[PDB]
Amino acid sequence: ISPIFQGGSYQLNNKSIDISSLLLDKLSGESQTVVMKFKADKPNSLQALFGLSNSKAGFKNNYFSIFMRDSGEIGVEIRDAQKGINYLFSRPASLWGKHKGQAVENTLVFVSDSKDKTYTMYVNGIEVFSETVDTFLPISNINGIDKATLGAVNREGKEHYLAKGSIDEISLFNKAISDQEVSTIPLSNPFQLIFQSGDSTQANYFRIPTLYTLSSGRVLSSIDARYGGTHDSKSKINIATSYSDDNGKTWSEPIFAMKFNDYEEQLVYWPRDNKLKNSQISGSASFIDSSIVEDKKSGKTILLADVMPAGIGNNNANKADSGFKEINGHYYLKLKKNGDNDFRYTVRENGVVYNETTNKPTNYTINDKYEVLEGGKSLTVEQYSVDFDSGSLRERHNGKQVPMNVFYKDSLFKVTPTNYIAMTTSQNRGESWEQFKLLPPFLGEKHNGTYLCPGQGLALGSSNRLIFATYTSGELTYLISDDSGQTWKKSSASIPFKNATAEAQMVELRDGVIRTFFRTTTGKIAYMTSRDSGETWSKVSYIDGIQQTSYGTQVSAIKYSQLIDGKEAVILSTPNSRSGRKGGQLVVGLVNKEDDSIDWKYHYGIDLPSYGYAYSAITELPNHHIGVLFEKYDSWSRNELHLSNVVQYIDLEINDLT
Ligand SMILES: O=S(=O)(O)[C@]1(CNC2CCCCC2)C[C@@H](O)[C@@H](O)C1
Repeated sequence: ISPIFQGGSYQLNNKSIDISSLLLDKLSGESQTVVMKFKADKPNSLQALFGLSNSKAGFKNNYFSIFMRDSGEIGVEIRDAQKGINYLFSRPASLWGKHKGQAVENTLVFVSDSKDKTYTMYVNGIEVFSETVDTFLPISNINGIDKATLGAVNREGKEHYLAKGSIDEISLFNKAISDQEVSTIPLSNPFQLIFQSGDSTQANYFRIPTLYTLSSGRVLSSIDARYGGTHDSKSKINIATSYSDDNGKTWSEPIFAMKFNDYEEQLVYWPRDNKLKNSQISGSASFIDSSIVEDKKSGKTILLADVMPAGIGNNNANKADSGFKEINGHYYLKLKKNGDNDFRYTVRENGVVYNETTNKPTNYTINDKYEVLEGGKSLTVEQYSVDFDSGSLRERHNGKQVPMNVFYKDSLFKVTPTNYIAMTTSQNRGESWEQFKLLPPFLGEKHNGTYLCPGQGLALGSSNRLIFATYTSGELTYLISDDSGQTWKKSSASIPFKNATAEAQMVELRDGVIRTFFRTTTGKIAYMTSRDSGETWSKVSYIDGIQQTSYGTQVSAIKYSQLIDGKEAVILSTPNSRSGRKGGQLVVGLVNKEDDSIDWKYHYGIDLPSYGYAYSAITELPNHHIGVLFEKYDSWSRNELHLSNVVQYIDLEINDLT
């Protein structure tokens, strides 16, 4: 089908453009598609890009509009007072503003389908909403429509929602074009997706990106594949990985590094309305917050993540219990059997389940996958699925049997309801991952596990030392291994906050000198330095010139391999904002060789100050470009929960930064 109207290069400079004569009498039938390529790098707070309205006195509420906000939100209104219909559909964080100093051409496709009674919006190749209604209102069947407008809506003769931006191309069709047809429309995206809705994970949501450049040149990424909306644990979340062998140009279909199967991997559209949006999968085990390092010694890749038993997250984890029992200098995983009121069991060497009241082995063992065996025979549990068919969240058995795991709700033997850290390794650079092992507790029997800092671990350049930053109340707790992650020791570093989410990332400034940058509750990013490969740590200082919110956001950090302005360089990625998670920046600092202080010299705005930027991952690609995988939305805001395909990847060169 050919367009019934096509036009382009319209400048919207706070003055609408009337295209009624060109468009109105071409509109026919009850189904329409609008295709629009547009730029808006300095949008007004709220502005219409396109409008069809009744401009007459008395009919102010009779119009169709496609509108955007300076927050990045896109949406439509479809309104007809006579019909008693006022439809508004939208999604936050759907737009790009600028990339590498140039306004981004967004590609918008809106489909109004009378046959299916469905309105669907795509932006930059991503479906941001699809809504079916009982009473369909065709966009050009609004009573008394007499104006077609760009850059405003004509209401009662006056310009409402005046726009600043440009419409490079606009086309309309008297048909609802298929999803297939939509896929053929060319895009001008400044970004790519590594993980995405409908991929191999079957998670509709993702959070907590990581990136790490391996010695082979392979670039590896990990992520929370989150099934029950974007909620932190408790939920169902797996850890997924993908890699690129061509400097980030293309990426492998994701596989899992850590997964549980007590609940089905379901691609679910999580409700965003105020009544149901806090619906949360409450009986599933999960993993959350991963971190990657490569070991030069063995060549193995190592990935850690937090582990949460069924129904457990940070909010309800038992804080006074590691989940392990100390018996003769060694730590053993505690287990509670169905029916008991105490944890009367432990898991000893070779997975033998021991009875603590009788100090005798049982006929039960735990295999490498933390699954329960009786007499060497695999026990099973029935898997759960979730649905909203009854109007609220339901979690129910689905008929399928899966191996019984001690992290599950339905297991005969269950671990302590608290948080743990696990580790897995890969011997083929992310092509497959081993079964995960639990790390031991580092701060005693009666202290819950520390929390992994998402992102990268640190491999020291001049030794075989590996360090993973973690945090808990009152300190950073660095985990240190000198034997390829076979054994770990802690190095504690006090910080001046209680109960902070002190997400920390490290860079090696020079041989044995580690600077750690971390999130606080002060509105400023902090740092500390070690000069002995992580054995001891300095007092805490703070970075000026960057602002965060009171609650803070993860900061990612790397040491760049090449000199910049003749100096060693570190690069930080963070939102720069005191208001919310937005205003994403890369900040380039040069190291003063005389005292290791850093002059934060260059700031690169990832996109508009008002557009979303939350958790982030950066890595120096093998060709010396910079890869950034980041949450392009406000992942703190309760208005921006459960958005799909907002974790995005871009490629930058150093010259773009400076
Ligand atoms: O120096 S490493 O710690 O081994 C690392 C890799 N640097 C290479 C060497 C220079 C070319 C590309 C990046 C930096 C971390 O951010 C990880 O991506 C791993």
